Amino acid sequence: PRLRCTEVDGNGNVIMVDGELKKSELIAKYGLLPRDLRKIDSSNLPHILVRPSAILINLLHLKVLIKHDRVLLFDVYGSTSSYPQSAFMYDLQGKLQQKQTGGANSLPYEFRALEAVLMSVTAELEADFEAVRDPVIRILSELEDDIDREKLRILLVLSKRVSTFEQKAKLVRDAIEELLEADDDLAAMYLTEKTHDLYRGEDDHTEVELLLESYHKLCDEVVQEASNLVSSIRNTEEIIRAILDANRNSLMLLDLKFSIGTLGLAMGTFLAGLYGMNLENFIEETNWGFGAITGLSTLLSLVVCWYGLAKLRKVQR
Amino acid sequence: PRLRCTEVDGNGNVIMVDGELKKSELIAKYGLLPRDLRKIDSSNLPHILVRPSAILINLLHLKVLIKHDRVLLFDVYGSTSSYPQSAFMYDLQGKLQQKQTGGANSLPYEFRALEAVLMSVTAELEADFEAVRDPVIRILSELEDDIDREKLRILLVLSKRVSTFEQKAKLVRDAIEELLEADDDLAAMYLTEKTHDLYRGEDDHTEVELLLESYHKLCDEVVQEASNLVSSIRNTEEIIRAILDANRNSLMLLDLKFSIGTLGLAMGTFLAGLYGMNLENFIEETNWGFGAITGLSTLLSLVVCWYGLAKLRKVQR
Amino acid sequence: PRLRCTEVDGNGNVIMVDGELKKSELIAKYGLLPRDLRKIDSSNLPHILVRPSAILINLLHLKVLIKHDRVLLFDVYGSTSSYPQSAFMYDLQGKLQQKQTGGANSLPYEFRALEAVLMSVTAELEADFEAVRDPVIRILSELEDDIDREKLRILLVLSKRVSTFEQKAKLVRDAIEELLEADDDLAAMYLTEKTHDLYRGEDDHTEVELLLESYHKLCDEVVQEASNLVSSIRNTEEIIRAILDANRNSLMLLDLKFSIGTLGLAMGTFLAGLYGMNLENFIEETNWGFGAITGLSTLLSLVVCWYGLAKLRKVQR
Amino acid sequence: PRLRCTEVDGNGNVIMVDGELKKSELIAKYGLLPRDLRKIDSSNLPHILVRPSAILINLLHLKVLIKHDRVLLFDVYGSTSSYPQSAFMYDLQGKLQQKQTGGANSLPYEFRALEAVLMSVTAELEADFEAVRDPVIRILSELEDDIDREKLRILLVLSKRVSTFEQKAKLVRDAIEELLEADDDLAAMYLTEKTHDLYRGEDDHTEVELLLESYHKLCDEVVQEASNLVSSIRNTEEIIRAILDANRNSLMLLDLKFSIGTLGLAMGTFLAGLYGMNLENFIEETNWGFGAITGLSTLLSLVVCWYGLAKLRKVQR
Amino acid sequence: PRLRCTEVDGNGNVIMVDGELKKSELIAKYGLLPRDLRKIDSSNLPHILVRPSAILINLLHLKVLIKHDRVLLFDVYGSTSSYPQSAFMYDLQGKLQQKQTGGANSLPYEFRALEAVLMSVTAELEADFEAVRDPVIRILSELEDDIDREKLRILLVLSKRVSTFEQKAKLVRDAIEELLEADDDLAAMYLTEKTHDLYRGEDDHTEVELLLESYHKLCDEVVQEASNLVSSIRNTEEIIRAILDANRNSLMLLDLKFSIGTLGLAMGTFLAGLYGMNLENFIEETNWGFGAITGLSTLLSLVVCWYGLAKLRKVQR
Ligand SMILES: [Mg+2]
Ligand SMILES: [Mg+2]
Ligand SMILES: [Mg+2]
Ligand SMILES: [Mg+2]
Ligand SMILES: [Mg+2]
Ligand SMILES: [Mg+2]
Ligand SMILES: [Mg+2]
Ligand SMILES: [Mg+2]
Ligand SMILES: [Mg+2]
Ligand SMILES: [Mg+2]
Ligand SMILES: [Mg+2]
Ligand SMILES: [Mg+2]
Ligand SMILES: [Mg+2]
Ligand SMILES: [Mg+2]
Ligand SMILES: [Mg+2]
Ligand SMILES: [Mg+2]
Ligand SMILES: [Mg+2]
Ligand SMILES: [Mg+2]
Ligand SMILES: [Mg+2]
Ligand SMILES: [Mg+2]
Ligand SMILES: [Mg+2]
Ligand SMILES: [Mg+2]
Ligand SMILES: [Mg+2]
Ligand SMILES: [Mg+2]
Repeated sequence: PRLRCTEVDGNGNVIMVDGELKKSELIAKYGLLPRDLRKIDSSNLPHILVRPSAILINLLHLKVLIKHDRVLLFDVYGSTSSYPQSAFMYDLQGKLQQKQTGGANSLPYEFRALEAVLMSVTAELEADFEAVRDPVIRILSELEDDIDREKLRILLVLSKRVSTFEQKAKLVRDAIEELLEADDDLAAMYLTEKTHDLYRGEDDHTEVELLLESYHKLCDEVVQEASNLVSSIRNTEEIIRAILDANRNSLMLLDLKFSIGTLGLAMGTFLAGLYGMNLENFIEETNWGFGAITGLSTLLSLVVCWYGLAKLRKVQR
Repeated sequence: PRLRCTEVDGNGNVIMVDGELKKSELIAKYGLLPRDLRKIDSSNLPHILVRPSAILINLLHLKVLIKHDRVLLFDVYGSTSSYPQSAFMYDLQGKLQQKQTGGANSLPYEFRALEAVLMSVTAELEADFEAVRDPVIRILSELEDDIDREKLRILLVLSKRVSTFEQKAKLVRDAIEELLEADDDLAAMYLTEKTHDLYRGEDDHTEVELLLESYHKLCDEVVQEASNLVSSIRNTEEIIRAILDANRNSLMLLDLKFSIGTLGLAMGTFLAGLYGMNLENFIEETNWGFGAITGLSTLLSLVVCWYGLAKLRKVQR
Repeated sequence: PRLRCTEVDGNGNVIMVDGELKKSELIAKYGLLPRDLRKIDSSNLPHILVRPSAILINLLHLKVLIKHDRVLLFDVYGSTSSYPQSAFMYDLQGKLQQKQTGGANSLPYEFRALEAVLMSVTAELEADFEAVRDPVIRILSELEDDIDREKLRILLVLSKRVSTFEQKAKLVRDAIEELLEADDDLAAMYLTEKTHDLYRGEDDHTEVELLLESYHKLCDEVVQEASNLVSSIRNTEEIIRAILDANRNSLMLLDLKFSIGTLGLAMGTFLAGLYGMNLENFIEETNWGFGAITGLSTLLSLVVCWYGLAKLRKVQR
Repeated sequence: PRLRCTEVDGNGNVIMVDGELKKSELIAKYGLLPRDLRKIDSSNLPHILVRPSAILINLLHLKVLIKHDRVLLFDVYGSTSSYPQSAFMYDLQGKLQQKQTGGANSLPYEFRALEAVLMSVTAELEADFEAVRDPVIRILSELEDDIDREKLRILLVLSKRVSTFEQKAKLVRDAIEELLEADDDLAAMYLTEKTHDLYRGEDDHTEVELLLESYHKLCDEVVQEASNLVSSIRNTEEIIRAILDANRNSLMLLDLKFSIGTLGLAMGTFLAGLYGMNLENFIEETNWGFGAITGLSTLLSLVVCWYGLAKLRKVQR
Repeated sequence: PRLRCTEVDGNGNVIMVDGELKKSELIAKYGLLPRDLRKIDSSNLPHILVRPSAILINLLHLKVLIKHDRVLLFDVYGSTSSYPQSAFMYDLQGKLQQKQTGGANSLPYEFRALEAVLMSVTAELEADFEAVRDPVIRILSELEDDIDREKLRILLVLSKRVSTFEQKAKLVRDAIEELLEADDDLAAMYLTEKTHDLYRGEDDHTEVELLLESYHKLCDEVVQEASNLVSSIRNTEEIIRAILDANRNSLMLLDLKFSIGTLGLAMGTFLAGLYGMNLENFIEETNWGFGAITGLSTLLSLVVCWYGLAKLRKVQR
């Protein structure tokens, strides 16, 4: 029933750092509906909701409520502001307290807040992609030559992480594109003009459209890069899978030569041991039996080995 | 020709728990068509049908007919109300008998019933996902290190279940989105106003659209989670498939050393048994033949083993 | 140039069972075009064509021409009516000869014929799915435990059949959806009103739309069931493919123990046969050489076997 | 700068067979643009372009320019008319020189030319599919039982050809559908009426739409057939891939029995050769040592073989 | 804060080759927005942006700003103009300084610049495809017969390159199609007319649409060619993967014959060595024991080899 909240007024000055806010006041004086509170509490789906007097943004690490005179950043009650959140808060305060008075390119409060939010989200996405891209190239280069046991596990660890990052980037891009495809939602975001009884209409929304298209393309570029990386990983895996079976056949063929050699040696040993029996061979007292038998055994071994090698060469041809 | 029916009147009071209803009365006094009855009897396709005076909802475990003054929950004649059905009935009764009189955020009878129906469906989907997600992480962690025989069967059992749950969630999300994409269907659901000769029109349907979008996003989140889980399972399977062939080559290479050792031993044994024949060797009575022959056999075995090992190292290089 | 035709007049009475019809009369007095005849002769693509005074339906086993006062069922000249065709004809005759006069839910001749056609097509699709689904579960259950040679062939026979049935169901669903997406085609199917100089218009087509949506959903359900079955088959195949390689490694590892045993036996036999040569061993007349040599050979065999087993355990670790 | 051209005037009479035409006259007196000439020279992408006074068709083997009073068929300067081109020219001449005067179903010059072009393209596509379909069934039937070396190469040759034909058919179907999806392009093809200061408008294009839909469906049917064939090929490949590993395990298991037999024989031979040493065995002069030792060796061989077989049966269980 | 810039005035004369330009002047006097500068600095996503008074093009190697009287080509500050950039600049200068005065087919300054830009991009894409296509056919032809170790690595190197080129071509085609799908963007590109207080409107954009469609189709053709090449590579890989396992079984079966031969030789050697023991055989002094024992051993070896071969033939059947 409580949330940690940081509040900024219309002058860009922080009046609350890590205060506690009851979700009842959100319905009371912020134009929200009772059914939207459960989206604020716990939701990992990036989205942008346009209300008659407020804008709700849930993008990765940012949960923001933007009005024409106030900005709220909320999160779980028990927590502390992270470094990206502090950097975003500093940038938003600096951009809001500019108090500039330009000409044609002047932007209101809510658009200046949305621009900072989108820039922070895009910067975080780019940083995450740069942090995740580095090990993949190294492990692919290491797997180019040899295939070990632990490198496959490293590739397994990296592939799912890359796929999850690509899915998150696609979700953010689709969340932006969904808002980019509604004319009434684009027209209803002019909160400053609605406070002066001025309504824009569903056909004059150039500024917000131009603001959103740039970040849409920025997210699309990272999505394409992640898709290319995934395709490269898939190709490398599909090639090494066949490389394994290609290099196994070398050992499979090498074993047969040793098998043929053992067969020839056994064939020679059979005839060598035939004459070792305690029987009558009729040539025991001769002076030529030993050399003749040795030569016959050697010739038989050689011819059987040659026949085996010839048959192997014919088969493998 | 009979169905089990639970009835709630316009005051939120239950007047029938598990009564029997003939399908003829549905056509008689509920604004249904004769061809829709077969959808009520047996259908596993989630859908929402908008009639001039009634709304038909078939979502998983809920078969509901909603009017401006009555609510019916129907199912097969021979059955009993389940725990989710009883919880949904209790929640619907509690929300209907509130008798609240709000301001701008007041909702009619049919919208209050539809909100409870959608909340029950989303809660059941979330519970099913939480129940199905747990074993997958454990079996993936167990398969990270070693690959057994039964763990693959467990993964087979879990994968099809996860895919079926993802398909069911996608079907529910698409059923909601189909209703979200029709302006006339959205405009025709204002049943309370049509009883006072007041018609809304195809351009003023803000309340029902805002009601439906939240549950659409709630279903989309679970769909994305299931898709991520399926992708992780696929990556793990594709990696272990190559891990098997990677670890087989170690034994394939280890066998060749034993083969070379056996070949060397056979080569030595051939010469050892050559001198065991009952023939004339001319060095039987000498005092140096035994050691010389033993040394020659040992040297031949050693050199053939060394040549085999060198050839194996050259091949595997 | 001839077709087998069955004709039903406006009163639901059959006047021709298996007559012969020349395709020229179709252009002469049925409002067809010369280029459509080739679709009637031989075409396996389900479609529905709307003409200014006729409707042409080609759905699986039905080739029907529907007018406001006549119904034709045509097929190849040399053939006989099948059992599904006879059942469809009986149902159509029974529904047409009802001569009922209802109130708000009264339907004209062409709509009553189209409803029967769609019901017959959906019933045949459901029967085909029920006939094709049964063997798949049994063969998957049989393949859950053991993988034989003929069961894989049975799975091969069943998979292509299931895929073809799913493709046919998707084609029928898309053929229905194509007609459901044209306002002018929906408006031009009111053939009865066009005979009284009454034209409906592209914005009042509630009856035919409601009639078609039910059968569209009926086909979609069978499509989803077939898709689920295909996914289950794919998962089972992808799991058994890895099960094979998982169970091969057991025999691959078991062979090495026998190899080590043979190596140890050969090592022992070498020393056993070294002392069998007809040379001077200097310990032939002693009373301790035999036992000493036997013990040395046994110890050498045991230690080499132990070293081989230890190396195998270290490698497989 | 030159093309081979065949010209037909408005009366259906050929005045040029294989003449030479400079591409400058196409811009001069045919309503083409300078940037379109490069599409006429060399392009393998089927397309239909609608000009204010001409129609350009590039479909497979046909490069045609159609006007309200003239038809041109062009190709590379150095070439000769093929048999399909000659058949198309004969059919077009025969259809143009009919000089028929019908009633409601009368078609102008350009529509009569387009109908012949589309019929020729569809006939050629059907002939190509019929020529490519035949060997696939035979090779699949041959691979159903046994898997050889050359049959896999034949399947490799056929699969890419089938995929390329399917891609070409899909490209033709998409080229037709692109023209079918533009109202202004459909309205601008009434070249005959534009010569009498009569303009049709983007809402009256029934004739050309009905003409194009038939050939669109004709191409879609062949696309579906090719897709079914590709799916069957994929299923057959995925099944034989597992059949190979299924039948390898039989030989893998059969080798172990021979290994156990060799181990038992070696175990027996070790004890047989232990008593062959030239040492003192103390039972040389007895009349029972020979049979006892033979029986002991045989029993040891039998028991070790039995233990090996039992262990193998336990492992394979 | 600086970029390398080449400038061309309205007469087609170059006044700056490799000058330095500060990005502030782009906002000052070129109609750009402060948020677009980061797209000019570093972006690999091809896009076309339409401004009220300028057009920004980022296509591969071209970063161009087009106005009604000036053309800028910009890139990183530290760099030099490449050969494609110089060729594009020469072609653009030649086309701009034509000073032609045509009739109906006259084009303004910005359209003449855009045509040259698109022609250069298409020519570079075609050249890249022609350079990348050649090695693939050769390596596929080499892999058709035999499968080596390095050829698989070459295929791995080529496959990812082909996929990346296909992705780049698809990105360029989609970038063109995105501009082709906006009526307001097409209408706002008439910069010359807007300088004379003449506005076109969202319904008269024939010239630019016809200009863009040709290059859209040109890119689509290369996309289709790349897709066909990728499909061929995938089919070849999937076939050689099974070819490997098909040819392994030949050696697997050949090893068993040698195993059976060794088993038979061992069986014969066992009986040959049984009679070599120093025991009483009772047939030592006979004149028939030697031949009888030799024949018995040979017959036993032959019968066991025959039984093994018969069992192998029965198993492999
Ligand atoms: Mg993952
Ligand atoms: Mg807009
Ligand atoms: Mg825009
Ligand atoms: Mg890629
Ligand atoms: Mg021996
Ligand atoms: Mg499943
Ligand atoms: Mg709306
Ligand atoms: Mg909305
Ligand atoms: Mg994912
Ligand atoms: Mg051996
Ligand atoms: Mg199939
Ligand atoms: Mg409608
Ligand atoms: Mg509807
Ligand atoms: Mg499924
Ligand atoms: Mg191919
Ligand atoms: Mg139309
Ligand atoms: Mg139509
Ligand atoms: Mg299929
Ligand atoms: Mg001896
Ligand atoms: Mg002796
Ligand atoms: Mg790649
Ligand atoms: Mg247009
Ligand atoms: Mg156009
Ligand atoms: Mg292809």
